[PDB]
Amino acid sequence: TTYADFIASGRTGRRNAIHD
Amino acid sequence: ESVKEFLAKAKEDFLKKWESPAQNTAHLDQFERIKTLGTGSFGRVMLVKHKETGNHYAMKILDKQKVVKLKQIEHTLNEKRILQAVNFPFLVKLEFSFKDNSNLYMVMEYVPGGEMFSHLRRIGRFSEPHARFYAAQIVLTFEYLHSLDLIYRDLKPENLLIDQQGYIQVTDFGFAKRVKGRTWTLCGTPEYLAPEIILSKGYNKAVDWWALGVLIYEMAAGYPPFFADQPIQIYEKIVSGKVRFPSHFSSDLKDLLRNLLQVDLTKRFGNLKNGVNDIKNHKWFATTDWIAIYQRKVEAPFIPKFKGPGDTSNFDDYEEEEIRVSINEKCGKEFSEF
Ligand SMILES: CCc1c(C(=O)NNC(=O)[C@@H](O)c2cc(F)cc(F)c2)ccc(O)c1C
Repeated sequence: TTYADFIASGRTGRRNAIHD
Repeated sequence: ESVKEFLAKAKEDFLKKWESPAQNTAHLDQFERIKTLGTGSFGRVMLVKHKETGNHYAMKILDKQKVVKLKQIEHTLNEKRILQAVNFPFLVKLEFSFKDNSNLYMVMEYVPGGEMFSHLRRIGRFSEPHARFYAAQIVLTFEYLHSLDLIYRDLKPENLLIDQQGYIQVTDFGFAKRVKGRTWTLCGTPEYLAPEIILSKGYNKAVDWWALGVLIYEMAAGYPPFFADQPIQIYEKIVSGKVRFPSHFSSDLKDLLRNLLQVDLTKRFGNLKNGVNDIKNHKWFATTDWIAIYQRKVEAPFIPKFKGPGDTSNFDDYEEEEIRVSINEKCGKEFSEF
């Protein structure tokens, strides 16, 4: 499921801003 | 329209403060350090207690040398100049600001309820009415900000705090800018970037309306519309011109999101002739009383657990590091107006 694919990704934590 | 007149008076107050900013309104020793609430590459946010009032505040401390290294001088000056001049129910208030030999300090109101981010991830997803309640607050906040010629540029659940009434308080004006024309800085969070930002084009306040589409999708789905393991993969999904919706999304929600997550700038809601009224008058918001939302008269879906004025259970734990103040003034000229 899309939920399962998101939960198994490396981007479920707090997301940093891009500066460059 | 009384919204048009509310905005007229709001711009009058903003312009006076924008033109003559408040500076040096407190000093470090007036505050007692309690705990680290958050960290960043050039600074940290500390829970502090004001000695003269007993009030708790979130003190953002920025290392001037680290701000200079990361080329965030102008962004930091924008952040402070804007914060001291704005006034809106859904914005975290700047209470005091000052600087010393090493750092810049922005003493903000403390919101113990934590970030929407933590509640959203734990619960999975918000119901459409719950999402709608939060989104309506962002709609009113952007209408307010944009009317002052301000672009926010950092919308995400991480930057939305939940107060003790269950209402949003927007934090992090690090990328906020007062601009009348188009602007070009590549800044923001990968999942939330509009295609015109990725493609190095000049852009305007329409990027905030695209970010609202990303926020509403993420609140209602539990995951962002575009996601991957690496940012380039996210960018390729954003620019592709394709979005898939969970089957549980109502037809009204999908219609609103197709109009916000619009790659074409002449077709994006919030950017048309009717402006913000295309969003406010959409079918998905038919149940929203815009004036009651502004007045904080609507019952909030969720009230965070209150366990004291200075309790921190809604925040992760961080290593407690020294706040070093050098005997020599650093980067004086760069931050002269702060
Ligand atoms: C802890 C969350 C928080 C913030 C917050 O942290 N807002 N975020 C920011 O400023 C970020 O820009 C930021 C973060 C950082 F830890 C270092 C930086 F340098 C910048 C502000 C007011 C508050 O009542 C609360 C509870």
